[PDB]
Amino acid sequence: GRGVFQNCTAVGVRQQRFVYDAYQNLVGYYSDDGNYYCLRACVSVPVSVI
Amino acid sequence: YVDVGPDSVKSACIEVDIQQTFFDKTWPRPIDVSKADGIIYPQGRTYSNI
Repeated sequence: GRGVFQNCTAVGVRQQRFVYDAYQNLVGYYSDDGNYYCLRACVSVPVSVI
Repeated sequence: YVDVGPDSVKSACIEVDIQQTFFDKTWPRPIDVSKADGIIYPQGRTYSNI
């Protein structure tokens, strides 16, 4: 998926790297095997024309 | 197949005495959802504060 990783908290047991927010998109914290990295949705820019 | 150790050479199995009344005891421990008794974490994914 498109994920932006930023420094975050220690939330989660860490037994499973995969995490869900009750929706198909995944928080994906603990992306690194030992390090904690939380991914974010791809940046999208609104475009309009007059 | 795997054999951990040699079969026992004892001539006869040890004598066993069975008494149901002595073993029987009255103790009550009902399951509590608030205490999360006997609850298994989902193996598929970790979950956040939500």
